Amino acid sequence: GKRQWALEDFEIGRPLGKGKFGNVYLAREKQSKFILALKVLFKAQLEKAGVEHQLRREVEIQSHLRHPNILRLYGYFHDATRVYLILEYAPLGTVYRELQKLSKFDEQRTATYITELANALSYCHSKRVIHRDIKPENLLLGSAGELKIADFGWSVHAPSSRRTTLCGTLDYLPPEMIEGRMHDEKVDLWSLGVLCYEFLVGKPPFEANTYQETYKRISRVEFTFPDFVTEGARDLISRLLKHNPSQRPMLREVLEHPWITANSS
Amino acid sequence: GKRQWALEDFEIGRPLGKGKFGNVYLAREKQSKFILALKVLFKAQLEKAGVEHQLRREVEIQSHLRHPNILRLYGYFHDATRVYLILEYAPLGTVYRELQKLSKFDEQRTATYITELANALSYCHSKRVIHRDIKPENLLLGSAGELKIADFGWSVHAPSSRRTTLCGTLDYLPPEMIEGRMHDEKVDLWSLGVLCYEFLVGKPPFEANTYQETYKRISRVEFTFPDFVTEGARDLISRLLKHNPSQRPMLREVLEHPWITANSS
Amino acid sequence: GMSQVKSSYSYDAPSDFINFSSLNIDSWFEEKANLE
Amino acid sequence: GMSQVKSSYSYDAPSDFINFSSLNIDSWFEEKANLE
Ligand SMILES: COc1ccc(Nc2nc(NCCc3ccccc3F)nc(Nc3ccc4ncccc4c3)n2)cc1OC
Ligand SMILES: COc1ccc(Nc2nc(NCCc3ccccc3F)nc(Nc3ccc4ncccc4c3)n2)cc1OC
Repeated sequence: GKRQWALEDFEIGRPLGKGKFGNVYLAREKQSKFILALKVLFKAQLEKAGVEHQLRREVEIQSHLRHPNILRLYGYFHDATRVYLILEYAPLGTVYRELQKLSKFDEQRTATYITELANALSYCHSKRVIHRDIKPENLLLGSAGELKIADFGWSVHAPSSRRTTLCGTLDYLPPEMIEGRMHDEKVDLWSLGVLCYEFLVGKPPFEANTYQETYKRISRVEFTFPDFVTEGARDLISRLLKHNPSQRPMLREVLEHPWITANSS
Repeated sequence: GKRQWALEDFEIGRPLGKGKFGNVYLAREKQSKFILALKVLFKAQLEKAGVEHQLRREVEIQSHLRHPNILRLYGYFHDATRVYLILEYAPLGTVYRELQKLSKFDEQRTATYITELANALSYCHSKRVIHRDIKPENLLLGSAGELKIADFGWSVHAPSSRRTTLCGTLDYLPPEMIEGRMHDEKVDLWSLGVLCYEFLVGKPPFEANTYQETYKRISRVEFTFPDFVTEGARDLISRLLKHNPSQRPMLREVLEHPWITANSS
Repeated sequence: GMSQVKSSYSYDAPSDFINFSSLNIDSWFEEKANLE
Repeated sequence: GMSQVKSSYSYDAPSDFINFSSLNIDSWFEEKANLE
């Protein structure tokens, strides 16, 4: 075949982020002087945690996606002990960090993110891919402050049948997963509303002291709005946060939502 | 609902077998004085290894299977720290242990096992279930020395589409898994031939010093027969050990195989 | 990043006490498949 | 019993060096689905 990636192809700098199986480092490719993020995963730890299968889905899916709102995976390589992922650089860090600095986002910032993400998701869902792990942590920011979804380890190409894997993150889990039912692409829409809530409010709607309580709340769609959340915002979240997945709107309905169009830029 | 299982329902004795996440114990249910195997799995260790999903597939599948050659899962229960599986007792231990005592099996013993297992598999495959982990270790023995497959943690209900999970055990892995291709029910037939070989020979056909070498051998269907292996036996193994899954025989062809009918009892 | 969600260990599987001495349900697979 | 098989980490994914300055393949999903 052709020339293959080598660790010796990259000049490494500051660690951008720490993770359980290794870090992401600010990286430069020598020949071009091009800025990347090199994610370094240890095989021993991936196998110990039994997540290489999830690592394969990430690499195999993300790398075949092209969208200005989905963080690129240019390619991958490995040695004896580690797996390397060559990811697009996102200069403005995570959305999670932005949220932590501002406590909560205004309507304009939220609706814009929720557009950019709804576009990225619309593209995924067109390729029959479900992300399954939408959350502030998995959302990054580009040069012009554009939203980029990443962290595709729980994602899945589901072209025909529904899926059964209980996966995602505590506050963002859809009820059909909690109740042990098969799931479809409509899980991304649920977590999209939990995102929209947390964006506007500063905390997620079913947050509790125990995972047990949260699970009950999500199951029951048990949540209220603070007084500042506008009718428009209230409408959209309520629509996305339906217990019955088929009662959640299509992403096209989210993109054309009066509150989205009236605040998105 | 109705009365549910409790740890206080069982008198415990000798440990039948040790495993990574806990042991199987000889167990008696108090009210009936009925002999069981109680398998005890620790949640902390299942979650650490990221295998609860595999544990759910085992419980949900095995418990809905009924065959005299498939070890029963009468039911399950759990407390704060552990999961308990209430399994049928197999008085004559594992087939693996029998093989270790005898070094190798004669043709009569082999063909009989391979019938009993082919029947169990035939039933699974009729319910659209693939076991995916056939090996001497996962095979137990009943009162009259009947074969019982168990260990359904890698199993899967695959009613429509092929599967992608790399799983099983080193020497028994089908080549389509090694080459990273989707797989179907025909993986049970491959491992059925690797079983049949190991039964007759005492070691499996692609055995090597490294997993890397084994992988090459399986990929290449690289194996030879010792001089004592009869033409009949040679034919069946060669048929089951086809690189192309669709060239492997149906189980019905295995059950009616001249060497199987001429040696099975 | 990636994380593993805690399961509630509530399986579509028998938890009912059974009276052992003494005493149709494999259609579960056909029914679970026939879900639209 | 149950065990985890070692993977060979050979993925249907780009390992080819790329010349960054400077320079259709999302059909991969439709093609992988269209396998009989
Ligand atoms: C893609 O894989 C990962 C993605 C992000 C992170 N975590 C991270 N954490 C922080 N602060 C730490 C706060 C914090 C602390 C505890 C938990 C969450 C949390 F967010 N900053 C950043 N910045 C950036 C900036 C540009 C990037 N471009 C490309 C790729 C990554 C980039 C990460 N990333 C880690 C990952 O793998 C391990
Ligand atoms: C179903 O889950 C398990 C099944 C079998 C075992 N392992 C086991 N190992 C031994 N000797 C140990 C040799 C040995 C050593 C190292 C590796 C493999 C190996 F085989 N004897 C037995 N005997 C029996 C007898 C009747 C049974 N009836 C019902 C259920 C189990 C039964 C097990 N089992 C463990 C399991 O879970 C942890």
